[PDB]
Amino acid sequence: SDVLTVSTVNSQDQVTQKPLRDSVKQALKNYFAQLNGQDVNDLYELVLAEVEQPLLDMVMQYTRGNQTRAALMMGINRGTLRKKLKKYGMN
Amino acid sequence: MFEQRVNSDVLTVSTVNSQDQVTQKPLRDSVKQALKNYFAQLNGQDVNDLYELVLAEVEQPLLDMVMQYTRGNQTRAALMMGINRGTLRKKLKKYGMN
DNA sequence: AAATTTGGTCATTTCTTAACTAAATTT
DNA sequence: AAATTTAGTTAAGAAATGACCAAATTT
Repeated sequence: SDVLTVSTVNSQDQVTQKPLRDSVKQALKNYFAQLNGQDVNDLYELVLAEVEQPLLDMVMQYTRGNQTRAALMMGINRGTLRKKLKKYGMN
Repeated sequence: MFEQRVNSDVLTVSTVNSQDQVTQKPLRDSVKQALKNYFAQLNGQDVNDLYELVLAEVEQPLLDMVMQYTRGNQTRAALMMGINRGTLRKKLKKYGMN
């Protein structure tokens, strides 16, 4: 049912799959703890940068550098994909 | 002075290591693993939406966790997320968060 | 009873897009 | 040498934005 997931180990050394979203939650839950109450700023543009980069990396690995195929595979116009690569200096 | 915290470490999930020692790793890495695993299952099946797919998995939690923080306050949420109040509303409607 | 937030339109921008190139590159 | 990819242009369609406001609410 659930396609984007990550392996997790438990007390009894049983590896078991968990939805990526569950990690994203934890990641923040922690981030908020760290902050006492220091107003947050561009949390979106932060999380994006944190997700886009792994994603771009992987499809530009799975398509072995093929931007034309990479774009197709993600559903975004090639030119957009170029903009993002440029945006993290992945070109 | 203050020690450096690289953007990688600003958002982190905890993991057990080789020596059964708990430690934070960047969120990036969870995202990598999730795709590395997602491809492995794919086996030549073709993909088209992978961005939206990823985005939807990530946005839900963010909206979710921010709205708990601001205790339902949209004006606050959208401000600390750094987006328009109107789009935050749009996204929230999209993910059935009402 | 003030102050804030919600919800909702509206105009301007800014971003994404397909549709086309000619060049470089893979096949 | 033909087919595919790249690195661009364009235009035009879509998404995001701040600025409003009137109502609902929270202080």
